[PDB]
Amino acid sequence: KEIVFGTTVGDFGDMVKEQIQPELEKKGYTVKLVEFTDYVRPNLALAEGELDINVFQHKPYLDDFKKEHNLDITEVFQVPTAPLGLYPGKLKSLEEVKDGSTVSAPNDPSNFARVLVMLDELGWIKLKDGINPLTASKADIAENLKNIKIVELEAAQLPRSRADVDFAVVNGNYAISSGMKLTEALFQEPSFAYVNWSAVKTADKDSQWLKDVTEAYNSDAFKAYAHKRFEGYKSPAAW
Ligand code: MET
Repeated sequence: KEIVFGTTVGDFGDMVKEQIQPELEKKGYTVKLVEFTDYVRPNLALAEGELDINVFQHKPYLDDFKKEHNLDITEVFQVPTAPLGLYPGKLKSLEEVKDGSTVSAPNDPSNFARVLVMLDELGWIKLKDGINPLTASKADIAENLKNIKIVELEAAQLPRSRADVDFAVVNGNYAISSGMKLTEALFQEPSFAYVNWSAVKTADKDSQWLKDVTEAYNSDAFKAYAHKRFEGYKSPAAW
């Protein structure tokens, strides 16, 4: 049986090629990997049938996308994830913020919400009490304490937005594939609500191949591999 994986390019793809694929092949499976540079296509390819499983998103994004596009897909298990971080842009230290400082952020809703929550924790802005952090939007800002100019861009353009803004909040997969290091972040999201999940069409939730893939991502072997290959990543809660 052939298992077709869809992942964003870089780390999640490497997990498959370097570790998961060889493990599944020892069980007779032929594995195919399709890598994407964007966040939009994977879930569509999954629902269409082109992919049997994808690994590139967190639950809030999945939930948002599924609803918006009415797709019968669901999460299965979590994977080691590169954490979200606020990195040095033109300014190199949090201490250097000032009135009007610019901060770049991804512009899709589920990820943008994360930037606002991070700015609230830094005390740069103040979010209204009782709002859903998962859906925080500009309308949820009670006071822009430091008059921060939040610059929004397509998620993939964040690493290089650093040349044009004081600070840049970059998604981990893009930070890593752009030559950035997690240790370079000035502040990292403390939350664990965004550790990424693999997704599949609901129809395959109980399949045998998915059971094999699932244990391949949770064996001691994988855990050892992950510990040395992806230092600094947030681990699946189940671990
Ligand atoms: C498509 S949702 C964003 C996924 C990305 N790997 C992150 O954890 O920030």
